[PDB]
Amino acid sequence: VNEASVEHFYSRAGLVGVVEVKDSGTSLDGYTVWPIDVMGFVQQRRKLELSTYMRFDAEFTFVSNLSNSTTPGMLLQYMYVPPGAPKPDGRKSYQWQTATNPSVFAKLSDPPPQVSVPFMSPATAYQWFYDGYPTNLQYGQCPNNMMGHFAIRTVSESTTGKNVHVRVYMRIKHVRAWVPRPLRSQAYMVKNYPTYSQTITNTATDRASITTTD
Amino acid sequence: VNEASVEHFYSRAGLVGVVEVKDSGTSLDGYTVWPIDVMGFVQQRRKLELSTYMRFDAEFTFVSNLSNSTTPGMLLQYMYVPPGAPKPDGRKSYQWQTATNPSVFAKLSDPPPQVSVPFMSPATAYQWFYDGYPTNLQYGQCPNNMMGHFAIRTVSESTTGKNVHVRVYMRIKHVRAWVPRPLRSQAYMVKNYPTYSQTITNTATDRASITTTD
Amino acid sequence: PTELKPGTNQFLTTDDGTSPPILPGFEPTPLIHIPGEFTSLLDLCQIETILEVNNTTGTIGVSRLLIPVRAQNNVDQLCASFQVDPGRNGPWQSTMVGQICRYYTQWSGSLKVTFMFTGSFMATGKMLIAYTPPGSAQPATREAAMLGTHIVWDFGLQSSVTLVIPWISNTGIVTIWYQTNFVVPPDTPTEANIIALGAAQKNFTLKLCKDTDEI
Amino acid sequence: DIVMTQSHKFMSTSVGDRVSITCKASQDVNTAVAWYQQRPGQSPKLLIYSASYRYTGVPDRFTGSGSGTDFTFTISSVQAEDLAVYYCQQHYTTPHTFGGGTKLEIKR
Amino acid sequence: DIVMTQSHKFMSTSVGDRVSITCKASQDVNTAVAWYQQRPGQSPKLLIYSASYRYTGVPDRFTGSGSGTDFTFTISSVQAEDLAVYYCQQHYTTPHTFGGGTKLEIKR
Amino acid sequence: NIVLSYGEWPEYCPKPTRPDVSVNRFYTLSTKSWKTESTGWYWKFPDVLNDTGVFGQNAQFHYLYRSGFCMHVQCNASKFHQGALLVAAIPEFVIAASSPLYPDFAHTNPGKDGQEFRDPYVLDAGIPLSQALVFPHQWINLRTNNCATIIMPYVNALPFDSALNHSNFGLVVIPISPLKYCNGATTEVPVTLTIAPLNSEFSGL
Amino acid sequence: EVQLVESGGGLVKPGGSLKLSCAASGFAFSTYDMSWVRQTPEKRLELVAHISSGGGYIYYPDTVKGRFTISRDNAKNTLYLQMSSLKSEDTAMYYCTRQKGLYYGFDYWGQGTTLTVSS
Amino acid sequence: EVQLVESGGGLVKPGGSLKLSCAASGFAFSTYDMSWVRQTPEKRLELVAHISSGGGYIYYPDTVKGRFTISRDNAKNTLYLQMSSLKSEDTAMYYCTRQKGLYYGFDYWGQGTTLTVSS
Repeated sequence: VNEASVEHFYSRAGLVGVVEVKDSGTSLDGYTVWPIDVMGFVQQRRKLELSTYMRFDAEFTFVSNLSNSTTPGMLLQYMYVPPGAPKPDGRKSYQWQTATNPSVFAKLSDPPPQVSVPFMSPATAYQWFYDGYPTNLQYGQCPNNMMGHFAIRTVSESTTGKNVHVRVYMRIKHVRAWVPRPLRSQAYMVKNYPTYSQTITNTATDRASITTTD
Repeated sequence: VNEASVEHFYSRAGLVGVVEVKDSGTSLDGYTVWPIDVMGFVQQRRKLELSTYMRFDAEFTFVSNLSNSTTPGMLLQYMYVPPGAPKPDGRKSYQWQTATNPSVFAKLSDPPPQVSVPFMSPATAYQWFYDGYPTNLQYGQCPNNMMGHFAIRTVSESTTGKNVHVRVYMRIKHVRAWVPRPLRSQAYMVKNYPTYSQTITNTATDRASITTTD
Repeated sequence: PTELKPGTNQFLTTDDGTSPPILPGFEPTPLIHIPGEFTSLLDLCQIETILEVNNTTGTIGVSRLLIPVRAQNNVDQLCASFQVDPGRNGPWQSTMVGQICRYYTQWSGSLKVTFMFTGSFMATGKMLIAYTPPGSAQPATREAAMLGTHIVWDFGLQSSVTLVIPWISNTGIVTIWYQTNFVVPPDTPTEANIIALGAAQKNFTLKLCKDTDEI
Repeated sequence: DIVMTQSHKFMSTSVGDRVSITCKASQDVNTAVAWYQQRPGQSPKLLIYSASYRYTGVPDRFTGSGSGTDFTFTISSVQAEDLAVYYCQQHYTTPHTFGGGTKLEIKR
Repeated sequence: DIVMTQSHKFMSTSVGDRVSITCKASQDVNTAVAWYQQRPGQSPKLLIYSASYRYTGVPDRFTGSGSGTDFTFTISSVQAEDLAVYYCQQHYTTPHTFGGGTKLEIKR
Repeated sequence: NIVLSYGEWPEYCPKPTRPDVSVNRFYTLSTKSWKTESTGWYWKFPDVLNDTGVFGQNAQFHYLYRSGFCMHVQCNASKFHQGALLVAAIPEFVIAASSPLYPDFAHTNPGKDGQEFRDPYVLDAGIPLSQALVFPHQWINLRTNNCATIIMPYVNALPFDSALNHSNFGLVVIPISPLKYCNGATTEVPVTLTIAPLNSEFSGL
Repeated sequence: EVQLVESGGGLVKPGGSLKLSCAASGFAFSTYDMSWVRQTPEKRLELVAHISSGGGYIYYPDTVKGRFTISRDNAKNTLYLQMSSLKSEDTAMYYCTRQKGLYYGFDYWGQGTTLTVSS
Repeated sequence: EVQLVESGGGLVKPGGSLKLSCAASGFAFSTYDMSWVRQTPEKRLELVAHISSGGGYIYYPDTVKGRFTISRDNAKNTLYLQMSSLKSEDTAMYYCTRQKGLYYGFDYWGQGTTLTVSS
């Protein structure tokens, strides 16, 4: 009876997205920027749309290693670009320092970094469904949900030969949900819009007749 | 209403300067001395000149690694030369030991060193604007603001082949500000003097007429 | 002066730990009262949602929600039947409790099933709704059904009726029999349609969260 | 800086032949190197960068290989259009640096 | 991707002889490689995979060895049935990649 | 008899003007005809009142407002007709497009004349209809009751928001069990609607 | 012993779509990963698509990525390949293969079916 | 397709200053880093200056450091080079190039313009 609570139901930490720097091979750029998308996986998306308005603090962790699952010591800079501030142009761009961009310097050898993001939205809660136009690409888009981009880079000075994979985990604390919504039957087409395929799929799997059971 | 406080406004830690030992290539010297300059970056300089007199304790951190962003264990000596004591001549100079020069011995493998400097000035507060001569190069120079040079060197005995970059972060605690000053419109020419370019730049971006808006 | 136990540096996926605030002295936008806050899924299981009892082949859509009933010129016949497992694939997939019981390995508790009658105001008849305990096959003919649990439901008087099933654990059958012919005065549509509504009672419980296959 | 020196200021060959040029690094550059095609009176084009990989559109007869401080740029089959000056680059670190140049010779 | 290049588009031998083919890797593949037998007008069969080990049922005269970026596939005794195209594979990472192919020549 | 949405009465939020007076009167929208073939309708107000009455004179010239609605739907049919309707008020109702790409603006804000569903089974929002009872709803069952009434308070994240952009919610009428009538009876059963905004406010003339 | 057969291959014009279906018998078909491989007229071989044994993981090379689709049915012992928007280079003969994992070598190969993209 | 043109180059006496301006069309010009390269009469090539795509980072070699200045305008699709205090060795032809990053090779090269420092 305590596992039906909305607080426990959203509890556990999960994989929000996998990003890669890849500075070694044909792509030498040497950093990456990962806009925070909680909807990333269609499984995590279908449990969120259950509720229309929800207010929660997030907590992150970055599990990193090379392509060998081998983790030698080499330094990484995890920066958090808050919503409304400019993004880094290139691996040396002066945005990588500033002041106001909170950063985390962690070697690979260390156990994974961890950090806690507060509630960033202007409105008193997030909205997963916003009717009406922000001011037809525009229809139903919340401008106020952006949580920031978590730009990453490897401090070591020039062109290491090592592509560094990294995984990003999220978990939701202190969650509070408002008016409920029925779960989605139809498959998803694209990320930001509900649009569903022409051909409809039934909700229940058919049987022989209105009568026969099993 | 708590993010407008002068204490929070100067809070966050930032990059005061980047120094390099470079004992490997054409320059074999093997150490460096970095006079503490809070004004180092024109961004941090424009927020300080907001206030004329201010009194604060500082706290430092040194994030170090090789040119690969690779951090093998090798020993470093971070020494702090207090204001008014002689500087090291060369990597073996007897100043590197003495007594009164507080030092920090930290391997690269360890997480970054950290240390807390007190308030060093004779006067009850720093002065970012000092009129009048200390006794025309002299005009407007505070002799009493020197905070010390943070000389660094790598203990390993002779000519390692490794140039070691190092970054230096500062954050300001317990700050107290006095009489306010308007922000600087004109661009900076040189470090220690206000001197501004001949050609003046307007403060506001012009429009078509006194009338039209947007 | 401490020692480190064997479990030091592991990162455990369900951590329930603490973490540094990334932006100290930041002020979230304060709350205001928003109506409707729901604190637990176990209230949603208690609201009734239309059930697909039809779900046959080629039934297209929005016609799958209702079971047809007409004058079949036969006194004792089996109108429709469906087993009572909420989680198991079948009719109950269209309910609510059907869906959020795909997210939990085990459930329990009583269920409630409600019927409506859409037919015209003049029509009259009798349906015998009979429930079979989970360890038995569905009845042969009503004389076997009326011996078990049942309620005779009459149109002209009672337009909706509720059948509480006693128990389910983690199977049972409810059938709908014609008790009498379907009788109507002249100039009236001859066939009605019955819709069903599933819901869970108060004591329904869930256990051991698990992610689902629906998608 | 880091100097990229090429061995031969000139090399001779004929059409249909196979020629391969080297490059030598002042220190360890890892795999970062690039090879350029400068035809007489023309802006030098990009061919092969970062050891083996070749830029989009470069014909397949142009190949390269190497690692560390020793590199090689291989022409499977020489043609007439292949006469021009070649250069090797170091993009491993700033500042970038180019080799002294190598000029082919087709002797008929 | 990672390119597996074979040195020789053709090799010649006779019955009873001994021939060995190489393969060259764009970068370090560890020991993962595989060698295939494609007879004319037939689905290419598996022979030797992961350096030395050979698949179940492959005759013993087929051998292979190597490590790192340099591999070898050795035929102790050539027979008549041995004429076909050979390929080397990289299963070290995704995506998999095949060599250009090598065709034997029996000259009588 | 009456369904208070989410168990609350709409109320003021303690200088915004309170019009009271003549924006508290009922408005009677045009009468939709429910045939045997017809499927669904929806409205999505604050929209429907933007043109009509003195209300639209407030909502067009004010930059912000707060409001709440009392809506009443009744269906006149003789006793020889059968069939049933589902009436539900679904907050934050965002529609979608079918694919073989966004919904045309005529489908987003229909106006006082409502709109027809393309796919009532999925609501044309993608969610199934069987579960749409989770929203505040009332059954109009032509052998029992002919009227359905709902009071929906002001539900939205911000205290105030503009009427020309964010449409606070929507309303659906879906004939779940189709209408049948014996020969000679009137062919169409009319459906009418009535809305009476409660506790409205406006600001920023 | 074992049989891998395929169908559907044949001449087609640019832009069209065609479903290659592979059927297997002689082994337990849910226990093996499967893949497609196409052989260009130069006999250069390259991968096409990959699916896990139980449908967990599906991999596409960068060229065919998003243009094709692969699926299998453990009940019908079939392997389906849905492929559209055919360009010039999409012509080659397609083999239906079998693996025990991601990195194992391909042990069996269907007899293969040709495909041709032309006006 | 793509066009990199330059201007301003020409004979000049020691000490003077000259603005080489490069103009581009045929691609999105704010998404690429840019650089200058000069080719000595011996055809020895060397770097001149570098700027990031959005103006974040600007790099100068040690020789020209402080003597030159580089800037770009994403609105005008131009790349400006302000260069003063010309010595003898500053004569060479200057190419206007394009990159995708710091360490990528230079894919395009302007036709180049000469520069000459003499009495």
